[PDB]
Amino acid sequence: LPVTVEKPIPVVYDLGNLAAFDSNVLDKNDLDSSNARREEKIKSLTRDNVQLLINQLLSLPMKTTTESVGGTGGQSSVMTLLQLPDPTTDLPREKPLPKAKAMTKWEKFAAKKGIKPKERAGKMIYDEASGEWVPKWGYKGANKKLDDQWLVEVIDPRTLNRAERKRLVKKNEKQQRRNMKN
Amino acid sequence: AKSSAYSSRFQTPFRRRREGKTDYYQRKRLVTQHKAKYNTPKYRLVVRFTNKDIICQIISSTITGDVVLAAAYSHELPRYGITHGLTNWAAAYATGLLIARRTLQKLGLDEEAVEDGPRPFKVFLDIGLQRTTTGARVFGALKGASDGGLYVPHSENRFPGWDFETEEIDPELLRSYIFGGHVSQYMEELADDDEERFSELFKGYLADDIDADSLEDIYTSAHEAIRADPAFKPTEKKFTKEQYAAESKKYRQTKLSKEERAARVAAKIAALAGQQ
Amino acid sequence: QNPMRDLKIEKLVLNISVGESGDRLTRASKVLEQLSGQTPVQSKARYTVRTFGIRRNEKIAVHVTVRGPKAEEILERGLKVKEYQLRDRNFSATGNFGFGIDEHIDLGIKYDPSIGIFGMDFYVVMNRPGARVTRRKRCKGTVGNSHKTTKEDTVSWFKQKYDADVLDK
Amino acid sequence: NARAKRALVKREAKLVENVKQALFIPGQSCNKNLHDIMVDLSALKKPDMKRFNRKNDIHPFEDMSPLEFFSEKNDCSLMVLMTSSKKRKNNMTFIRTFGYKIYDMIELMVADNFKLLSDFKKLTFTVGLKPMFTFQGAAFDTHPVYKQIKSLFLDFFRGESTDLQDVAGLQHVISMTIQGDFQDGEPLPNVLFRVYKLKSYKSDQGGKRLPRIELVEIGPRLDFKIGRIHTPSPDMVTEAHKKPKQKKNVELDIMGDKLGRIH
Amino acid sequence: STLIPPPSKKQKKEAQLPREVAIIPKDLPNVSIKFQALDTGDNALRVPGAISEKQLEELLNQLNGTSVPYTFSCTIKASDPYSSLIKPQITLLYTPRAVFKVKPVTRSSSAIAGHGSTILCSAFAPHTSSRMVTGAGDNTARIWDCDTQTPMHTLKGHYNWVLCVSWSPDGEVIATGSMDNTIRLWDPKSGQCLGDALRGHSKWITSLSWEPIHLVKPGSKPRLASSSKDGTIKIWDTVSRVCQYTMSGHTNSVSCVKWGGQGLLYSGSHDRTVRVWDINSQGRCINILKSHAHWVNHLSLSTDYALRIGAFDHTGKKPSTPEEAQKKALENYEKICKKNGNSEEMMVTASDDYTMFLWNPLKSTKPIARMTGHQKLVNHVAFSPDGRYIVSASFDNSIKLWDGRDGKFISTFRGHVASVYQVAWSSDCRLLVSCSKDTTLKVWDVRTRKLSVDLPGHKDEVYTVDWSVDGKRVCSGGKDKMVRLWTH
RNA sequence: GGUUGCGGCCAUAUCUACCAGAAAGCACCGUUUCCCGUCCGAUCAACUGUAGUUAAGCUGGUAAGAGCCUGACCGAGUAGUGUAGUGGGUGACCAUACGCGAAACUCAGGUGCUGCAAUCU
RNA sequence: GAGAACAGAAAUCUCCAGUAGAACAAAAGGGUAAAAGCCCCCUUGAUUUUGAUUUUCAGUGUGAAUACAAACCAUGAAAGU
Repeated sequence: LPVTVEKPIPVVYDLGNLAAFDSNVLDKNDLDSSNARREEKIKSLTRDNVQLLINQLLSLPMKTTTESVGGTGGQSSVMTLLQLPDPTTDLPREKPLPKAKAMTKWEKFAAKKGIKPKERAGKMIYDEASGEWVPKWGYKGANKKLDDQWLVEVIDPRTLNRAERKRLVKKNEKQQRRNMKN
Repeated sequence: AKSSAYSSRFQTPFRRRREGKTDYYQRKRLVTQHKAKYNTPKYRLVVRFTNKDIICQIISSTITGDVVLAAAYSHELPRYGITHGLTNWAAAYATGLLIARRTLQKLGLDEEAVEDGPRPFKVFLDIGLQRTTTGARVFGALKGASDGGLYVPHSENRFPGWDFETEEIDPELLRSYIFGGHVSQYMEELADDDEERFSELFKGYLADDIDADSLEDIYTSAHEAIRADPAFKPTEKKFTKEQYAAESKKYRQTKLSKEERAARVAAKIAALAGQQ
Repeated sequence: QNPMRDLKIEKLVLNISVGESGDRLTRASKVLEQLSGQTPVQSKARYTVRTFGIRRNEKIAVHVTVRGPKAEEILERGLKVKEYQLRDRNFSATGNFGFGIDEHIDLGIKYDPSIGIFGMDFYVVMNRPGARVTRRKRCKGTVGNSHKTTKEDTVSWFKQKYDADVLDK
Repeated sequence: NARAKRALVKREAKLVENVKQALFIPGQSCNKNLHDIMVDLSALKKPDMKRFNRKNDIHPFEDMSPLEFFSEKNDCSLMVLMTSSKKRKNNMTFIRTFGYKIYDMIELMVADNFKLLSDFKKLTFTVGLKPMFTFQGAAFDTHPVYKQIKSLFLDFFRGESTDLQDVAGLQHVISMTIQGDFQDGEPLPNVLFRVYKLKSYKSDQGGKRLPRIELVEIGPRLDFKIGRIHTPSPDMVTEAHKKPKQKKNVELDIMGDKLGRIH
Repeated sequence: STLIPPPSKKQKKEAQLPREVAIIPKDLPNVSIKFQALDTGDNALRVPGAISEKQLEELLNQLNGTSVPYTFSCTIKASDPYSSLIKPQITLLYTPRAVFKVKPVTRSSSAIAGHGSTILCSAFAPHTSSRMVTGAGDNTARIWDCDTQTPMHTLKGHYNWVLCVSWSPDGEVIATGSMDNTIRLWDPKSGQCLGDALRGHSKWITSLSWEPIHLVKPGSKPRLASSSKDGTIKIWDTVSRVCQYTMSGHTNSVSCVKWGGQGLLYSGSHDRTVRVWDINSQGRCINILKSHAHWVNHLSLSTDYALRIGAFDHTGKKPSTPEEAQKKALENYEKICKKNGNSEEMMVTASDDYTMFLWNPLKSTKPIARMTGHQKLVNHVAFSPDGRYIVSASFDNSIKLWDGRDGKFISTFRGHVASVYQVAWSSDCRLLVSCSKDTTLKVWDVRTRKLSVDLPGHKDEVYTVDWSVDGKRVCSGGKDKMVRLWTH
């Protein structure tokens, strides 16, 4: 029913990982294995550790949104949640940092001649005859209009159009490897 | 004809899946909800239908296996004045409305949370193994605690009276199923035509002299009666537990001891080996 | 002792396997349409055979399944042409069974020279009450052995009514 | 064509890394009693936990190589092996890795004064919450064994990282103590490992705010004996401690407002 | 979307320090304290330790010897009610609670289908919140079973827009003002056109008010006040359904009407003028008010929320005898009537001269305060349910707050984006709903001067909101033809 | 004690072969107007608890069944290998030592326990 | 495996079963089963918006890419994904 508990050593808080560090003297025979009077020596220290922890936790600022129904990625307005600091204790990172960078031999050519990158706007070209849009590749692509239309105007020609793309598709695939090497 | 090598190789599934009762795959989403946003305790509203009974429970999530915050039964309804059609559409609303008023009372917002405080309450809904069909009476349980005030977030598609070609809901047809008017309609559909099946069905209403227009008055009267008293009086528990114990033990077949089966082993080779 | 566990009919399987797709296939559905009343269902070709001249996914057979007494109505009029007589094999070990005839017009049906002549596959499945436990979604279980069916119960039941015969044992 | 790709993206290295995966493995020398310690230890690591069905003859301080042959498959950085013997009884071998390469290991023999969760006066618990962490003793911070043990269970139990937290999730706490003080030369003592679930009390001297917290044992009551230790190379340590790296006279005010200080 | 600028690299290190347990340690200084009731009385000079208020409440409740819990306020410049003691003898300012809490509305029920037109007005029954009538752009009205969220008696009979409705404050009769000329009275249980429509206004109905419970004799139904756009005001009977008189006072259309507390009537009209009318002079004008420079919209009275409810509390328990109801409505009015031991009900006028005037029409013809500050015109002004705070709603997307005593400015509930249409109070005088031209509703703590929770959910503009007398549920009406019940 | 739901561990929980199972609760079973859904009220939906049935499910029991689990010095400190001696040996590999360090094999026993809530002679 | 006329080694239809010799986008130590397999239902994707890497001659409060995150979007009754 009293609340505030002192200790001989100022207990370090790490609130980011929700941590508590008593550094006081651990008496040996109080922690004897065959000692029946053990659990209270465990628990009374522990609940005095915990009570001090929440007092720092309740000494924090908190969030109060005013949103409502269908709060998609947030709290309710009746929720009021603890603004935490960063985990200061530096834990071992699992995996090394992934920096897989190269110049890819295009960017070099983009470096010399300053070809700026394009807008990346959209897939849809405008067609004439018909007046529709009918985007470039993905469905009824502007590429494969030649192989599907019904005449030629001067050995099949349409499979040649399939073949020359299979050069140029695989030329991506050939230029894929050499930048994967270097 | 199955080999003994296969008798070592097969993997037994979980008993709760070997019984046709629980999908863990569905339950798996109900454990790992977000959870990288926050640590907010997840509450599960479990609704089950056997024949002739309705079970609805708010169930927590516990490593011990679960803790149930509250329970509501269809046989609690004659305490509140419903005698027939215990498994209909309407009792599910009556069940759903019940448990919310009941659980608010033990919650006690009317009648640790520091820094405001009141904190309205949400439970998410267990489906169970029931098919998700619109107008089904399982979602009638969803309708009750919603009107009871439990914020189970949902949408209105599976509610009855949901139009297909347009995203419209009929509150007027919804009102009839809550008060069970379609039953009392089909009471009157069977009273005038084919009394012989109508002799069979509705016989308790024929026993109690209960007609169609009274049925709509039954529930609506009984609703605020639930809202008066949801407070879960449990049974008087006749024939206390040992009386239930020993009577079942008069029908309880036991294993045999090894000292008996050795006499049963020795009974064979004297009989089935020593020339009859 | 059968307090509930008598031996009613599950359903009649009506089936017509047409090796091709086309008017010979569609009329065979129209044969099933004017017979069963319901719309039948078409089995696709499972793989490529080509010895029948057929390839995969060819919508090969049409068939339809009728339950209830409505099945039993149709079930009699084939046995009419089958003259209330079925033979030995003609029976599963489970007790499920069937037969077939050509000339679908032998029972009811007018000739209709624009529809042609097909033959049908007749098949009847049998059950006792309680089979839902092997059929229901929740709490799906397995029927006990004494509750299961044999050929032996099936034959004794089948001679009994429909006035039927064993036709070589 | 594309389903597996997301799994490969889950196996990608990443700036903000995921919650690390624990892996529980029964070894060859396994019995019933060690098996049920696993399950009552699993409860804190729900959900991210996997088991086997097989006895697995792996001698970790003999050879480490099949462990990655598991770890690279199941994408589990943390691995737990089950082993009990005459010399090293009840040894629950713990492994931290680094990029499916063994960062370090630790032998942990368990004493026989243990309790399972059924042994406790049974209370509640909510599955999959972040606990709180209490380390009683300076020797966690100083001694290199216990620094590594502090380096272990912080990186074992904490689960999700957050900036924001509900009050309602704060149900339980994990307490770890070294068994009394010792000296460099006195034997490394055992691990006093207890777990409580909290209980609020409106205590009326903290006023409107502060409650009184009186714990109850929930367990599992456990005591670890230290065996031997494999350690990482210092070059590996630097790799496992690195920031992703991701302004003078320049300040943002409130409302953005990139300012320029003159001097 | 737009974002808050992030905390700094400097600021991230600041939060890492352990800090600031509010120990209130001993806490032993001792400073003297003076109590003061906020109506008139100052009562003495005592000095305890730095304590919580629950002790302080039980300190004051023995001083009078009550067994009545109070709200405490202090440091009044800047109005800041150990909680105060960290801010710096000390004068404590106390005031009753009317102990009840209404929980803030966060979620909703479903949206309710119904009539295929816009929604014009709505009102709860005072005796229960499960019943609530709505006024529609259709020719018909609608009563809702709010528990089931279903229609109860789709209510046919008018043939123009049902503009304004009201509930008889005992719980018997429903008025329905219509856009043609017509008023029909209604029964909630039967849903039947109770006799012929009350006919006799020549333009459309503007506002309907009831004669209050504590004035009607036991054994008699209350009468009705009617204000219509032709400038006529007719006091109808319900029993014989024949009006008693017209009054030809105002020149233009009459905006709004309220029945007074001391048997009076109050009429804002489009003549830039408010008249005071008396029933006991057989409908005769007694005082004329001339302050506004543009015409008057939505007058209100101090004790009207008591005058609206008619002898129900928030529990809504039904009284038995009409004399008991004559006591109870008198009781509830007297609890709000004589704050200063004085039957001085107060009136505030609102108009499009961006101005409100504070009135005590019985005591004088001079306005007390000239409320000022809005940029676009005010629309909707209502007192607090304890008759203590006056709120002001306007078209300048802002909701200002005023005193009820001297007309002193308090603050402004900024946060609305479009023009605020109307507001309504919670019963325990804490919360405040408001509908605006934008889709959302916004609920406001009067105590902390802040948005509690913004709630979206409609599809279009919102014309009508209303709060339930028990403090449980909230109905809403707008153009998008759906009814939405909002609750905690 | 039986039962029922939600479960935990997930074979001591299975599989196979028989038999038993008051009470209650399940189940099978009654139906096709509405809501819903099928080639088909078989399934799923709704309805009824009425007309019936414990026959299956299920719950126990039985079988030197199959499998499976624990304890033991069961191998066994064995195999193996660490380390230690200007050991022996043409090689391949073998005596002394002190460190780890196993299994198959044998014996002893088995055949789901448990969490929450509610209910039945 | 036991079955059903035409119908045969192979056409479709019933029952028993395969711990799966389901096809698993992969290749695998391993596992998904009311599936990551089969079928049906509903729908964009190359969206916007600012702190890290770049490149600019109207250095162009970014002008765009690119990196990140947030708002959104799709579906599901929902948990969620």
